[PDB]
Amino acid sequence: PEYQNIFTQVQVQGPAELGVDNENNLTEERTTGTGFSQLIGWIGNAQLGPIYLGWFGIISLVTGTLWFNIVGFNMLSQVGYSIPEFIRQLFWLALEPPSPEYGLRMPPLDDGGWFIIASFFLLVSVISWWLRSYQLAEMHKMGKHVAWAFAAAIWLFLVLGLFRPILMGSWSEAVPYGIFPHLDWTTAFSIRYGNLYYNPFHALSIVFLYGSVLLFAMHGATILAVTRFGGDRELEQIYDRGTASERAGLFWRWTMGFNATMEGIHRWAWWFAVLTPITGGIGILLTGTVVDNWFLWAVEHNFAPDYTQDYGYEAYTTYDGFLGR
Amino acid sequence: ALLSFERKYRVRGGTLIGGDLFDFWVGPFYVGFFGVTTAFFALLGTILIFWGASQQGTFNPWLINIAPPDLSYGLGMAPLMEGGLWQIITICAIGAFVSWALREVEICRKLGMGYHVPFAFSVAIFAYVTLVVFRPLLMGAWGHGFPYGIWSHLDWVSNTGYAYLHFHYNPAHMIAVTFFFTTTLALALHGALVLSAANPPKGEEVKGPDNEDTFFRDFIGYSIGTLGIHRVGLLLALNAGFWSAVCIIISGPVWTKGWPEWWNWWLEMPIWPS
Amino acid sequence: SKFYKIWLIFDPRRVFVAQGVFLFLLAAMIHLVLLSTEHFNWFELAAANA
Amino acid sequence: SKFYKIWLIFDPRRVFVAQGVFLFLLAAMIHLVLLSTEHFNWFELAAANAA
Amino acid sequence: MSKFYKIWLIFDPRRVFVAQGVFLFLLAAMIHLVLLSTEHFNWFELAAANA
Amino acid sequence: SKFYKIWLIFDPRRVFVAQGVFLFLLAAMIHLVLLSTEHFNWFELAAANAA
Amino acid sequence: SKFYKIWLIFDPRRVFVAQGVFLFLLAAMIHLVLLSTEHFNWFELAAANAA
Amino acid sequence: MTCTITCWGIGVLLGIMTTVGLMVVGWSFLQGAFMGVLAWLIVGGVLAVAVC
Amino acid sequence: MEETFFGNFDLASLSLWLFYGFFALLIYYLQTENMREGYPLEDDDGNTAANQGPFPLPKEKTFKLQHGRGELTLPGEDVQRRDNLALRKTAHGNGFPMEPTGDPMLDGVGPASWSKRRDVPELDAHGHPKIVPMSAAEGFGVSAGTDPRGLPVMAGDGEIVGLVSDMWIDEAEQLVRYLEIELDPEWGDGKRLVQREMVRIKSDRVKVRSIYGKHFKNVPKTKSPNQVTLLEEDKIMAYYAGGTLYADESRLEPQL
Amino acid sequence: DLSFTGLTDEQAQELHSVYMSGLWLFSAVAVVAHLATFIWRPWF
Amino acid sequence: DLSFTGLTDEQAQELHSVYMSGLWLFSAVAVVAHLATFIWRPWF
Amino acid sequence: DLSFTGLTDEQAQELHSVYMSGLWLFSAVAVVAHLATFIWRPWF
Amino acid sequence: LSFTGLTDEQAQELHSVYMSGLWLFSAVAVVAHLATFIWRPWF
Amino acid sequence: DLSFTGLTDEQAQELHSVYMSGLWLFSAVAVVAHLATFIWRPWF
Ligand code: BCL
Ligand code: BCL
Ligand SMILES: CC[C@H]1c2cc3[nH]c4c(c3C)C(=O)[C@H](C(=O)OC)c4c3nc(cc4[nH]c(cc(n2)[C@@H]1C)c(C(C)=O)c4C)[C@@H](C)[C@@H]3CCC(=O)OC/C=C(\C)CCC[C@H](C)CCC[C@H](C)CCCC(C)C
Ligand SMILES: CC[C@H]1c2cc3[nH]c4c(c3C)C(=O)[C@H](C(=O)OC)c4c3nc(cc4[nH]c(cc(n2)[C@@H]1C)c(C(C)=O)c4C)[C@@H](C)[C@@H]3CCC(=O)OC/C=C(\C)CCC[C@H](C)CCC[C@H](C)CCCC(C)C
Ligand SMILES: COC1=C(OC)C(=O)C(C/C=C(/C)CC/C=C(\C)CC/C=C(/C)CC/C=C(\C)CC/C=C(/C)CC/C=C(\C)CC/C=C(\C)CC/C=C(\C)CC/C=C(\C)CCC=C(C)C)=C(C)C1=O
Ligand SMILES: COC(C)(C)C(=O)/C=C/C(C)=C/C=C/C(C)=C/C=C/C(C)=C/C=C/C=C(C)/C=C/C=C(\C)CC/C=C(\C)CCC=C(C)C
Ligand SMILES: COC(C)(C)C(=O)/C=C/C(C)=C/C=C/C(C)=C/C=C/C(C)=C/C=C/C=C(C)/C=C/C=C(\C)CC/C=C(\C)CCC=C(C)C
Ligand SMILES: COC(C)(C)C(=O)/C=C/C(C)=C/C=C/C(C)=C/C=C/C(C)=C/C=C/C=C(C)/C=C/C=C(\C)CC/C=C(\C)CCC=C(C)C
Ligand SMILES: COC(C)(C)C(=O)/C=C/C(C)=C/C=C/C(C)=C/C=C/C(C)=C/C=C/C=C(C)/C=C/C=C(\C)CC/C=C(\C)CCC=C(C)C
Ligand SMILES: COC(C)(C)C(=O)/C=C/C(C)=C/C=C/C(C)=C/C=C/C(C)=C/C=C\C=C(C)\C=C\C=C(/C)CC/C=C(\C)CCC=C(C)C
Ligand SMILES: [Fe+3]
Repeated sequence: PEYQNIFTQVQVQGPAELGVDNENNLTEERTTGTGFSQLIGWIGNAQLGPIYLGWFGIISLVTGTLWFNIVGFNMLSQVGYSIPEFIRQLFWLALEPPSPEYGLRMPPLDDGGWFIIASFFLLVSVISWWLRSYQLAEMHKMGKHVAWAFAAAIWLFLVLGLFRPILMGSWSEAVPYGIFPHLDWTTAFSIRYGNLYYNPFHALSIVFLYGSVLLFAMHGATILAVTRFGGDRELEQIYDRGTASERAGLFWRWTMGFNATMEGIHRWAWWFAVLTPITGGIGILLTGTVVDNWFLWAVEHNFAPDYTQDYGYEAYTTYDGFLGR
Repeated sequence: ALLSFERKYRVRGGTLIGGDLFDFWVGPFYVGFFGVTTAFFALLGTILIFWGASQQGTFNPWLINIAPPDLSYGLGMAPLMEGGLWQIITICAIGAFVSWALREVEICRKLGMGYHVPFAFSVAIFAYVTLVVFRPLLMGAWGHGFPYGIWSHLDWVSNTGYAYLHFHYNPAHMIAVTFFFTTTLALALHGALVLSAANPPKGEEVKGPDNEDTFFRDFIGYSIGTLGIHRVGLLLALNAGFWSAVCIIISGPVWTKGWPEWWNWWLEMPIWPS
Repeated sequence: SKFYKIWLIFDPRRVFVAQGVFLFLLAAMIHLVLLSTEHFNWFELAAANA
Repeated sequence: SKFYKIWLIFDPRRVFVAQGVFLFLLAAMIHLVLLSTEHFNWFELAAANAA
Repeated sequence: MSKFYKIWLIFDPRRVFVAQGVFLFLLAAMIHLVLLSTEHFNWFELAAANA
Repeated sequence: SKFYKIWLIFDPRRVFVAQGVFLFLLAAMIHLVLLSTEHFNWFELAAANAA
Repeated sequence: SKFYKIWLIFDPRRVFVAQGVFLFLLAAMIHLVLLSTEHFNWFELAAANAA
Repeated sequence: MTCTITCWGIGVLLGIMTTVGLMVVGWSFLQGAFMGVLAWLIVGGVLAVAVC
Repeated sequence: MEETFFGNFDLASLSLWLFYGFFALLIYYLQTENMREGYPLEDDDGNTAANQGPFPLPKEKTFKLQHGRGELTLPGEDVQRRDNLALRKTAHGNGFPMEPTGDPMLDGVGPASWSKRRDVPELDAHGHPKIVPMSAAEGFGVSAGTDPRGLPVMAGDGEIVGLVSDMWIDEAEQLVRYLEIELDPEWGDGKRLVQREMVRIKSDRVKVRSIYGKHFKNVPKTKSPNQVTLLEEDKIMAYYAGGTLYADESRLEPQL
Repeated sequence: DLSFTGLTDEQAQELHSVYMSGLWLFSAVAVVAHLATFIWRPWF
Repeated sequence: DLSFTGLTDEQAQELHSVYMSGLWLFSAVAVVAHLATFIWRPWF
Repeated sequence: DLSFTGLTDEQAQELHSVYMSGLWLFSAVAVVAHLATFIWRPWF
Repeated sequence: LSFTGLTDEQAQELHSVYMSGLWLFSAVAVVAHLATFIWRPWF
Repeated sequence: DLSFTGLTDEQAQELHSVYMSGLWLFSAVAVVAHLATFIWRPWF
């Protein structure tokens, strides 16, 4: 069959590319060591590039490790420093938020006090990383779209653990730091406040989350479909469009009646991705604070479906019939 | 109408089963043999939905609910107002979706471009197919498909999700979700990269691929490249669609018990010193 | 003694930025630890006294 | 006496924006922990004063 | 024995000192947290115990 | 003997960091194992000894 | 008697790294499985002996 | 490739063998599969690095 | 907060409608930003179409092109339009496909159609040409996969036309962009380029299924053997994909 | 002659002198504010 | 003689003296703050 | 002779003397810290 | 003949000290197992 | 002779001589620590 551009059939490696650099002079804080990996080269660039050791990045890395360690040692102290039990219960242990009977006041260390300390360091690391993205775009004389797209993720991140607990009157509304526990919190949050399916902003965020995956399957396949026309070089197609941009546009113009440009595709791509946590952040922020039961909110706003059938298994079958006896 | 460059690409040929009989454009849309069947199936399915809405008693888009038959009906056809209409719309939906994918094959064949998009859509079709015709057959009843309602099919997901006792512990759902979050994460970063390079601060030259390539090298220490991101992104989205198909096809006909109890293999191993 | 040579090894710009952030985070952290305990929570003691 | 040399190695523009943001956040953050404390919550205390 | 000064001929002072500084503080924080966890060595709580 | 020839193969600046992280990780792991056992948990023994 | 020429095909630095990892992993694995059984668990035997 | 693909194929065959090998001596399919998957990652990666 | 104003319209409803207004503005902004290329609309006769859609064209935005390539304003006067297209309509109306007057692949009208890009090579950050033969590359070499250099080239119909002489690499991003084909005297003359995304490399031979043996002699050439301009780059890539529909009638005619 | 930020010695001397005047002004208001609130409701 | 940063020995000597003056001042107020807290509510 | 970091023997001896002086001073504080901590509720 | 760029002159020397290390590693392992066998025999 | 990282034969001999002294010193403290903790709570 025709060669699908999923895996490169041959890859070349030359001298390592350090960077472009300018009078902003990013070289001093840039690492001098790079590596090459052929396994990752079958699908992308094979060069493991050099970190830029900025102060926002270093602070984020140091404080992020502090949050990671604090949660880790509390987890290790959960099972009494038993490593085999710690590994076995790794997906189950967590650093639980403070008990609800403490409010915004600082709770004792064993009852969420270490959660606040870990959360504070996590907040510093996450914000510092965002400042790194903003500074890196500024030093590269590029757009701040990476920083703004990241800031959208910060919005839901801040709402989940900082903004909502502050104006909910208790630190207990924060998300536990656990693999399964934050899944338990995710389910319990929906159950406590009705049903987040019936939260319009949760539904809106789901619309953009499906759309984000939908677009990036559309965009990923369309570019790979026009990669025979140099469609992977999107930036040069923006400045001087070739048959790759035209065919990609006409594929979707002939399919769904309208298309995008090689640059306008990423504006569509950016916004649904950015809108996914923005809408979710709004929905969580006003969940409980404003609406304490989403299904009842749906009932009074007339978008909760009504079912006229019976709700019992005895109305459709019988216990003996189900067992086959 | 036509774009400023569309005239040349509008050439005859590149059809699968149709010929010059259906080889024409209606507005911007391209009609083919499968565009004829898409138009028939989509209109028939859409009209039957509103016909069912009329008999349901409400035309509210939120409250419209066409539901599959009872589980007592098994795999056989049900009365139209008792679930049979849902089966026909499902048949129309499968025909509309398959024809749409086959039409996209005709679009890309005429343009000389690859068949990546119809293949990528087929993965999303497979996710719908496994939800409405594959899972019901493995259970022996058409009543396990989701109802055709804006909010009714949200109740089905909620009920099916809790029908397996905290669906969050489903290992395939765990894999499927992290593909959904990564795809949106990848979409945001990739969309930001191109826009940032193409739209610098005022008075600054536009940035080429080298400037955007080194940004993540200075950001996360590795950049997958202009070509790499599109293929990894397509696989990230296709895996999300594929693993979503897996997480629901293994729910009923594979693991009838609760999903946390699936993790009992990890909790109960000989290596662990109980 | 003669620890002044540390500036021949450490960049004055780098060490002070790290020191400034490190001291504040170690000043906010400890303050929260006393705020955690009921014995050293000066806010609660004022309420208890009054 | 000789602390003025701190500006020879710190950029005044970079420090001041960090100083201004840090000063307000610290001022705000301290104001919230007073509100959380029932003894120092001057808002709910006025209601208590009014009896 | 006394030739330990040659460790600097292999390790540059800048990178080892930065690694040493982070390691010592993390070690100090790790140990302090451990005592804070134990009820016997939690100096904060036993202060409350003494009236 | 003649074990000094290992440095003709191993890079001193890459194996010193290798054992440096290994020795501490080994030391930390064994200390954690001792803390897991109630017999050798010197922190809990101090609490038990005080009674 | 003529096993010296194994290194004619095996790179020393390439096999020494693998051997060092293998020996420690094997030693830890044997120690771990030895701690799994209650007869050879020297930590529990010490606890039982002093009881 | 070639060598790397073959080395991966040896690992998945070994992973399948370990999946059923532990099932014979007890365990369960899911417990055996994890060891089989773990074996495939370890020996498959080691063979793809050392042999090739 | 917990109390409702004018009915059941609470703060959650107010936020929902505020987003609805913002989204409508966003869709207008997003849709307009995609109208910078290919607009205004036209009909099959080339005249301006009576209908331009519900979205007006946006304000002119400017791109400060690098390496001293001037500025660029997208909305208006697309310089990439091709003037003499070898096509004529199969119908007097609109919405019907065009039939090429002459050779579709030579004229480049259908899938073989290219775009009138700049006649200059694409430049990296250094200002050097972006795509260069690996012979001119400083320290580049094959790191993994099958090296196609020296492998015979097999066309779509199975004919052997020549062996690969070199691969045109992208030193800026470190990947292969082309393969140089040294045509045998029977099947043509000189060297021609085939993009890597259209070529399939096997263990012993390298094959392209899009173009038959007789069409390699007509593959567009490059003015210089050391660099390829965007115009030649677009012509070369389009020609191979044009053969997916024009190599023989069987590809153009329906498959069922 | 150790200007890491490209700012000469004389400029730094006046920069700090003005900055301290702002710092003392900020601290003086804070001291009065702290003194006022301690009389209102002491925390010690 | 060795200076990775580049600043001379004399420059290091004066910078350390200023740093120590700041460090002792920071420590001295910390000790007084630590001392005054001990009379308030001792932790030993 | 065997300078992996461009640092001569004389610098190494000078720098190690400072490092050991700092090390012993840091260890001396830790010893007094541990000795006082052992007097007040020992762990043995 | 050779795959790692070594000759018989030094490859023999390399194995000579490797066996010395192997014997020393085994010797301390033999006494370690002998001590464990006396303490907690497993046969 | 063999040199995969440089370090002519003389250089490696002195590197191991001080490495062995460091290893023995580290193990000597470990032996003393192990002897001390065995007297405290023996594990045999
Ligand atoms: C029973 C479970 C409840 C449920 C409860 C919730 C809750 C609770 C929430 C959601 C939210 C979301 N739900 Mg829901 N949801 C349910 C059912 C669903 C279903 C479905 C098919 O059934 C779907 C598709 C969704 C979909 C979604 C997404 C639309 C949305 C989160 C987007 C997101 O990623 O934000 C992106 C942001 C984040 C994930 C955090 C950003 C992380 C930060 C920025 C990164 C820090 C990194 C960290 C430091 C680690 C770094 C380590 C690195 C390795 C170095 N839900 C049911 C109703 N849902 C969210 C929402 O409401 O949005 C409005 C949310 O809070
Ligand atoms: C109580 C509920 C349980 C739960 C139970 C379920 C159940 C039950 C299901 C999922 C499924 C999914 N869950 Mg879950 N899930 C939960 C919590 C979550 C959370 C979260 C943050 O909490 C998230 C992110 C997810 C995420 C997801 C995705 C993995 C997946 C969504 C379907 C999908 O992939 O597309 C798949 C669907 C398609 C691609 C549709 C195909 C569309 C067709 C081809 C085109 C449509 C055309 C149409 C006609 C429109 C045209 C009209 C106009 C002309 C344009 N779940 C909660 C805890 N989850 C669903 C799934 O996997 O489905 C496979 C599933 O059935
Ligand atoms: C637009 C919404 C989407 C989005 C976007 C988004 N996320 C982003 C960005 C953007 C645009 C970034 O630029 C930023 C980034 O850099 O990505 C690569 C990021 C990011 N979002 C991330 C995660 C993430 N995104 C998510 C989702 C989303 N973010 C949405 C789908 C999710 C969810 C909800 O599942 C997660 C979990 C990160 C990959 C990154 C943020 C990381 C960052 O910059 O700071 C965070 C903290 C650290 C880097 C420090 C961590 C600590 C250590 C590195 C870990 C431990 C190391 C080791 C074990 C130490 C051991 C020590 C001991 C031995 C002593
Ligand atoms: C499948 C993998 C991922 C993906 C990919 C993907 N989707 C795609 C494509 C690709 C690559 C296309 O090329 C194709 C397209 O052209 O999009 C614009 C498409 C598409 N996927 C779409 C939607 C969509 N994708 C989704 C998700 C995803 N997209 C996945 C994550 C979702 C989810 C899960 O929310 C939805 C809703 C469409 C925009 C489009 C398919 C267009 C189509 O099929 O047109 C023909 C049909 C009609 C015009 C109407 C048919 C009506 C029926 C006959 C009756 C109703 C049936 C239906 C089941 C009722 C539903 C009732 C309620 C549940 C609402
Ligand atoms: C860089 O590269 C790229 C581009 O840029 C070159 C691109 O752009 C894109 C495309 C992506 C974009 C973001 C561009 C903008 C697009 C979107 C925002 C949409 C994608 C995102 C979503 C979240 C999905 C939203 C879905 C939408 C907008 C709906 C579109 C889909 C539909 C199914 C509806 C349209 C289809 C219709 C109306 C039916 C099709 C018509 C036919 C088959 C014709 C049949 C006719 C007959 C048989 C004859 C009968 C005639 C009749 C009855 C007359 C009636 C006439 C009519 C016209 C109906 C990509 C991926 C890309 O990578
Ligand atoms: C679980 O953990 C719990 C128990 C909670 C816990 O608490 C853990 C606590 C732990 C681990 C304590 C760890 C703390 C340690 C180790 C203390 C480090 C702190 C130190 C060392 C204090 C430095 C102060 C230096 C200053 C502040 C100098 C002032 C500098 C001045 C401003 C001069 C600046 C220079 C100039 C003005 C001119 C120079 C320039 C030219 C000449 C050009
Ligand atoms: C679960 O685990 C539990 C049980 C909890 C646990 O506790 C585990 C604990 C475990 C395993 C202990 C691990 C700790 C170890 C091993 C201790 C290492 C610590 C050491 C060794 C201390 C060095 C201190 C040296 C300094 C700090 C010198 C200061 C140097 C000064 C600042 C001078 C520097 C200046 C110059 C050199 C300038 C000269 C420059 C020129 C001449 C240019
Ligand atoms: C699951 O099952 C249960 C029952 C639980 C189980 O336990 C299964 C157990 C199983 C399967 C046993 C598997 C163990 C095996 C097979 C034992 C391999 C172990 C061996 C063989 C030991 C080598 C030691 C050699 C050294 C360590 C030399 C030291 C070398 C020194 C350091 C010198 C190096 C220096 C040079 C050479 C310099 C030369 C240089 C020049 C000449 C320049
Ligand atoms: C899970 O199982 C359970 C039962 C729980 C378990 O615990 C399993 C335990 C297991 C398996 C034990 C595994 C332990 C092993 C294998 C012990 C390795 C430890 C070793 C080998 C000790 C090296 C010491 C090295 C130093 C410390 C040197 C000091 C060097 C000094 C500082 C000098 C450095 C400087 C120079 C050389 C200068 C030269 C430079 C020039 C000449 C320029
Ligand atoms: C060998 O390893 C050792 C060493 C053992 C080790 O460590 C290993 C570590 C191990 C295993 C830990 C692994 C961690 C795991 C699995 C946790 C996953 C984490 C998850 C799922 C996070 C979900 C919730 C996130 C939110 C949503 C936060 C919200 C944060 C908010 C925004 C912070 C806001 C700030 C505050 C509340 C502070 C306010 C106070 C002041 C401002 C003063
Ligand atoms: Fe793209």
